[PDB]
Amino acid sequence: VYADSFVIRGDEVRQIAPGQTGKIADYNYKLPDDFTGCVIAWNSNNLDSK
Amino acid sequence: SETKCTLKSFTVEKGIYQTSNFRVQPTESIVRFPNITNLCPFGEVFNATRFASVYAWNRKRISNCVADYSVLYNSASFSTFKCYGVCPTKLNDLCFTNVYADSFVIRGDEVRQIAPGQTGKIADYNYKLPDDFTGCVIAWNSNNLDSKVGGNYNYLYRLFRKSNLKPFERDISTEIYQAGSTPCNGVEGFNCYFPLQSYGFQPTNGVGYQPYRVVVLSFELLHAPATVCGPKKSTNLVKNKCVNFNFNGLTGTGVLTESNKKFLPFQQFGRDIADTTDAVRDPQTLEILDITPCSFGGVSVITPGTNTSNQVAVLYQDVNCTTWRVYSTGSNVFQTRAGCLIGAEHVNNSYECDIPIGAGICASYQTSQ
Amino acid sequence: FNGLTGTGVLTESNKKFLPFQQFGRDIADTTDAVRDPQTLEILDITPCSFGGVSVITPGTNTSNQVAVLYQDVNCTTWRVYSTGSNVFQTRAGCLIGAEHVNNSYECDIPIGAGICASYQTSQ
Amino acid sequence: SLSSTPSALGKLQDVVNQNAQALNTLVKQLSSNFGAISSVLNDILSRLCPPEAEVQIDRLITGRLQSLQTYVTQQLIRAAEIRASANLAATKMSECVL
Amino acid sequence: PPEAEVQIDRLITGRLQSLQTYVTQQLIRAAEIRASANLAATKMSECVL
Amino acid sequence: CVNLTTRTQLPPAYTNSFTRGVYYPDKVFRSSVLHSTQDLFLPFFSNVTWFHAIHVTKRFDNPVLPFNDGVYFASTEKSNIIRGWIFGTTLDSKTQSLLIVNNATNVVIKVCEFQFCNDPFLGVYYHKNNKSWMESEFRVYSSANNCTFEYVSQPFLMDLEGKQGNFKNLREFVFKNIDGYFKIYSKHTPINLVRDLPQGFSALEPLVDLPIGINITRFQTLLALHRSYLTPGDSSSGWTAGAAAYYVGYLQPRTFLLKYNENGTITDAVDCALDPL
Amino acid sequence: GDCLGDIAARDLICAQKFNGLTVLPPLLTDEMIAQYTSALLAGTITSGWT
Amino acid sequence: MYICGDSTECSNLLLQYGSFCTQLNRALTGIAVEQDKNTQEVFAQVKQI
Amino acid sequence: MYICGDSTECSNLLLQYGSFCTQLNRALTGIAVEQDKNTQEVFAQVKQIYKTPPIKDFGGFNFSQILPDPSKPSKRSPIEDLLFNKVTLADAGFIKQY
Ligand SMILES: *[C@@H]1O[C@H](CO)[C@@H](O[C@@H]2O[C@H](CO)[C@@H](O)[C@H](O)[C@H]2NC(C)=O)[C@H](O)[C@H]1NC(C)=O
Ligand SMILES: *[C@@H]1O[C@H](CO)[C@@H](O[C@@H]2O[C@H](CO)[C@@H](O)[C@H](O)[C@H]2NC(C)=O)[C@H](O)[C@H]1NC(C)=O
Ligand SMILES: *[C@@H]1O[C@H](CO)[C@@H](O[C@@H]2O[C@H](CO)[C@@H](O)[C@H](O)[C@H]2NC(C)=O)[C@H](O)[C@H]1NC(C)=O
Ligand SMILES: *[C@@H]1O[C@H](CO)[C@@H](O[C@@H]2O[C@H](CO)[C@@H](O)[C@H](O)[C@H]2NC(C)=O)[C@H](O)[C@H]1NC(C)=O
Ligand SMILES: *[C@@H]1O[C@H](CO)[C@@H](O[C@@H]2O[C@H](CO)[C@@H](O)[C@H](O)[C@H]2NC(C)=O)[C@H](O)[C@H]1NC(C)=O
Ligand SMILES: *[C@@H]1O[C@H](CO)[C@@H](O)[C@H](O)[C@H]1NC(C)=O
Ligand SMILES: *[C@@H]1O[C@H](CO)[C@@H](O)[C@H](O)[C@H]1NC(C)=O
Ligand SMILES: *[C@@H]1O[C@H](CO)[C@@H](O)[C@H](O)[C@H]1NC(C)=O
Ligand SMILES: *[C@@H]1O[C@H](CO)[C@@H](O)[C@H](O)[C@H]1NC(C)=O
Ligand SMILES: *[C@@H]1O[C@H](CO)[C@@H](O)[C@H](O)[C@H]1NC(C)=O
Ligand SMILES: *[C@@H]1O[C@H](CO)[C@@H](O)[C@H](O)[C@H]1NC(C)=O
Ligand SMILES: *[C@@H]1O[C@H](CO)[C@@H](O)[C@H](O)[C@H]1NC(C)=O
Ligand SMILES: *[C@@H]1O[C@H](CO)[C@@H](O)[C@H](O)[C@H]1NC(C)=O
Repeated sequence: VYADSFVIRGDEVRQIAPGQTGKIADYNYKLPDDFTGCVIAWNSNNLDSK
Repeated sequence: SETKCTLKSFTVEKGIYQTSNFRVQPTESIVRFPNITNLCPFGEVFNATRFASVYAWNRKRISNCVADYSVLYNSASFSTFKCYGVCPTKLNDLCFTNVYADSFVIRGDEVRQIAPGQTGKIADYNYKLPDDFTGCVIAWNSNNLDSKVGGNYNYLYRLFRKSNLKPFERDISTEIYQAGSTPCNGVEGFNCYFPLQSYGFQPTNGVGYQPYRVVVLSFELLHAPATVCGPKKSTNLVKNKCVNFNFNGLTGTGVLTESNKKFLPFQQFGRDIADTTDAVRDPQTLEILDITPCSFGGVSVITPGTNTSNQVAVLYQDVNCTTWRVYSTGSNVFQTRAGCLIGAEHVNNSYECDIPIGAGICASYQTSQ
Repeated sequence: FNGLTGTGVLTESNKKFLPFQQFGRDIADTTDAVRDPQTLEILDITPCSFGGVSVITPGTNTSNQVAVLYQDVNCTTWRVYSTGSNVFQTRAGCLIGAEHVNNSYECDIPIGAGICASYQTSQ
Repeated sequence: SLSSTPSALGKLQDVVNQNAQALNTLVKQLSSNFGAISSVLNDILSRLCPPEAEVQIDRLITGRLQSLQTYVTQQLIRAAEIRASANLAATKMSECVL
Repeated sequence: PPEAEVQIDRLITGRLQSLQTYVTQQLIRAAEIRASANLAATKMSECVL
Repeated sequence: CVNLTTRTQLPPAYTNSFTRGVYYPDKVFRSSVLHSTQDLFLPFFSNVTWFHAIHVTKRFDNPVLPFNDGVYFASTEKSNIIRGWIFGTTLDSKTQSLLIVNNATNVVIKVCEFQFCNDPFLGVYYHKNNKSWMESEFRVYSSANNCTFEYVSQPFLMDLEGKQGNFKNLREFVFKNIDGYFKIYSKHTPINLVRDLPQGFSALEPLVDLPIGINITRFQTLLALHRSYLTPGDSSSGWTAGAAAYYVGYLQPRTFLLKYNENGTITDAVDCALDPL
Repeated sequence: GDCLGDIAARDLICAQKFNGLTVLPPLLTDEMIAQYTSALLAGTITSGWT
Repeated sequence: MYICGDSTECSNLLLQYGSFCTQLNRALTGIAVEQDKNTQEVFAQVKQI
Repeated sequence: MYICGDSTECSNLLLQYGSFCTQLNRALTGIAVEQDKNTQEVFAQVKQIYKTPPIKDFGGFNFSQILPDPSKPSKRSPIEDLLFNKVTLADAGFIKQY
């Protein structure tokens, strides 16, 4: 069991999934097509914005 | 060993076993795409000053370009992107034929309707996408472009219609809709309605009421000459060898040779009796090539029991032995009517049959055996 | 009927449905009866198609005349494709498009139930 | 008589036709999609990724195995009929010839 | 269609399987009947004629 | 627009479609093979309506016909009289419709909220001076608002000369309107006929696939008129019907067994629903 | 018309026909078999085994 | 009739399996023919009535 | 080859069905073996290969159409040669090269 963690823009959340393309899926964080696990995300506008 | 694995045993009894087929591997790959040098009009499709009303959407033809989607990475951000044909990770390995980009502006809550199987004002009266669909639907928020403080009323949608639209139809007429029994001869009274309404797009609207720009990219794959290709680099064409290949997105393994087939001008691929591609027209030189599978077959093994010795002879049914498509020459080559037998001595003494091979020939283990 | 679609021939039925039953079914769980939504009449549903068709063919390298046998037609609208003006009723079906002769012969193309056919003479 | 009437040997011609048609059938049956988007494995693989591609490939694998099982069953049935004929022929050789 | 065709295909495959089962059983039975018929034919020649 | 007069009253003729109406159903090459396929095809030996233009009993047929989900159209010509078609629903400026014409210089395809003429036509005037046949009138529509599709071919010069003798050119087309696309298949075959359609077999090849997006329920055929020094100067009666004919059939879902020869040409076909044989 | 009329019977023969299952007649009818059997007996009785 | 029951959508989907239906009937036809042959082998040995 | 056609991804997926492929070939092998057994049961009943004597009279009985014809490349009787030229086989040898 491992927990990967990072911050991205809301429109890019859709890329953290098997089979996706885009800046994150292709160059920053590629999740495999064969994947067991859960992807969880939440808004942090009041924490990570200035 | 192949026989041992097939039989799930570490011991093999005396006799003949079949052992798959003689196969060869490809040594290099060939990639052939038409030499299209222009980049697709991503700017015009996605960076347009104005988009059409959903009731009267645009349909632009795209051809003779390279679909390098990465040009959008430092500019656009999309909230929605979904492909109903190809998995997005493979778009760059393919070529496309009848490629069109439909475009319009709708409210955010209506974005969910641009999909197969949906209902609602857009899906039923403005833009119906077919149940059988190949393409990708892409959309993004345009609140800072398409909204005005007093309301941007330049975007219209159809609210009233008598029946639902069929796929990709447009209806831009402005007849008065009759809801009741009244003839509605330009009346627009209690039971008569003008069919179109504007969206009040304002910068302070909540998200579901903000405008979204929608682009639908329709396409067809692998059955016609390419006009649009992804950004793959081509290679040289290698003939008369077992190779891997990609011809306009169609991949496979085989031996490419010159063909005497003539294709009609609109035919890109040809097929055999089992509907398997067996010929292609090369994308840069319009030469027809035939494709023959690399593998062929006819292999079996003559085995003394393994509890006696590990010497075996191998029969190649489709090899004449007068590179023979054999695993080893073996220095003991006997051609029979049943195949080329390698690894057995040929003697002139006839005997009672022991391990039958075929076509009048048998084998045995005999004497220094 | 209330969202349940299909194709068939609707006829009056002698079935009685319990008050809570809207549809009835056969041994293959296929609806075979409905209660009409406005008039509470029970209707039976019979499939439109039925069957029994075969073609008697002289080789096509000789002629294109054929005769058609209808196994489930008595011919005495007959549920046939054409009357043909040459109608012979046999125990194997209604044979349309063949002449009936009183000369017995050795069997050539067997039809069934003692009847055979052949192509013979202006043939 | 044998020269004049070719049908005399229909019994032997029939076993070389039937066991040839059987293989031509297996090749032709490869064109069926068996519920898949395409009968060609390469189209499935060039357009789809594993989470979906494996479903389409499995539809074809199951269908092709079914075709092969059908073939084998028919050949086993035919083989039994041939054996019976061969046993009769062997009996006649002993009782009519020897 | 995107879903309906899956459900329809499940039924088509199942019905073809039922028909293949039927045909295979009839072929096996037919072989047994033929053997009986050959015996009967033999007896007609050897017991009656 | 002009309302034409001086036409006699005749019943429609009917003919036998025989084995016409097959088109290549794919864009894949295959050869020396029989292939079974299902599509909308003209049924074999179907009832084809025969329309005719002839001066003589003056006849000039340009009726509105139903489209019925797919149309087989064919014509026999000696002198380029059939010029085009109108496809749509009401054809009265309320909805969009498709106009496909050959105006002797360009092939023009437009989709607009056209208001069509009751008797749409094109025409050619014969100048006895210098013996010339020239394109003159073009009626067809009174208005064309809110155009969404437009194409014009490169220029060409069509031969507008009137001709004597038999028909020399057989043109066949198949029109379909599926999922927003107007598909056209076609073939041009040399002929030598006095009347009616020839028997024989030829498959049509795809020509265009137009991204139109409109509803087509009816269509109308556009014929050219001939005018000359020999006719009255009145625009409704001052005309010649020339000599041309066309045939209209309708497509139905059918299964065909198509025969491809060694070079991948369809040479024959079986209509699987024609009869038990 | 016999299967359509007599619904109540729930005749298995009609159920089979409506589902495409067809039973075909034999070429030799019982009357023809009877003639062959009678011929064999006449032969056996008047010209036994010849 | 067995598989689709005259449903049009099924009939079109079933086209891809048409080669299997043809094979099923070739087998049944072969059985049906043998049944008449069996009858003749047993009862039609003497052609003099 | 029948199922995957050398597609690598299919070949790996097909591994789960390997026990079915093995079973199909055991059945086919069993048939193939029986075919040679049938031939021997019918024709190899006598293991003494008796030579036809130089022809001497048989009392007027002429067996030349059943006895092998020595002038032929294959020692078949006139009748056998006729039988061989009437039944037509699918191929004419067992070697077909790539
Ligand atoms: C395509 O056009 C036809 C003709 O205008 C439309 O069909 C008519 O629909 C109205 C409203 O239900 C009926 O009162 C008419 O009787 C119909 N006419 C005919 C000839 O069928 C059809 O609905 C249109 N297609 C679409 C998708 O809107
Ligand atoms: C293998 O190929 C040869 C040709 O290269 C085939 O033909 C025979 O070749 C030998 C060469 O030593 C000649 O002596 C024979 O006369 C040739 N035979 C004929 C009929 O021309 C040979 O048949 C092939 N082998 C097999 C098993 O097919
Ligand atoms: C076809 O229907 C008739 C009744 O309409 C069946 O019955 C015979 O009809 C004929 C009419 O000419 C009479 O002469 C016979 O006497 C009737 N037979 C009996 C037993 O009553 C006829 O059997 C039906 N045909 C078939 C093949 O079933
Ligand atoms: C056939 O139609 C075309 C298209 O409408 C006509 O060409 C146009 O003519 C106008 C008037 O001179 C020009 O302003 C346009 O620019 C032309 N369009 C194109 C694409 O060139 C053409 O003149 C017509 N020909 C005949 C004989 O009627
Ligand atoms: C068996 O019969 C054949 C005829 O069927 C004899 O062969 C013929 O012999 C004569 C010479 O006496 C030749 O002129 C003929 O051409 C031969 N005919 C054929 C078909 O070859 C044969 O000699 C006889 N053998 C015996 C032992 O009687
Ligand atoms: C859209 O315009 C901006 C400038 O406003 C530019 O930086 C961006 O690259 C353009 N996007 C595309 C796809 O051309
Ligand atoms: C470019 O395409 C043309 C036409 O298909 C072809 O003849 C040519 O060899 C290609 N390559 C280059 C470098 O021009
Ligand atoms: C309305 O429903 C009733 C009860 O089901 C029925 O008897 C009647 O015929 C229906 N139609 C009208 C017009 O009332
Ligand atoms: C032609 O006649 C119709 C009535 O049948 C009329 O509505 C139309 O306006 C007339 N057109 C012209 C050009 O006179
Ligand atoms: C249809 O064709 C037949 C000939 O097969 C002809 O007798 C009949 O009059 C035609 N009717 C129509 C409406 O075309
Ligand atoms: C022929 O003469 C007429 C005048 O009568 C003129 O209008 C026409 O353009 C001339 N044709 C040619 C080809 O010059
Ligand atoms: C249709 O034409 C009218 C003018 O008659 C115009 O006001 C309206 O905006 C046009 N509609 C479209 C979709 O172009
Ligand atoms: C096929 O093409 C070749 C080469 O042009 C030609 O000789 C042959 O006659 C053609 N065959 C047919 C059936 O058209």
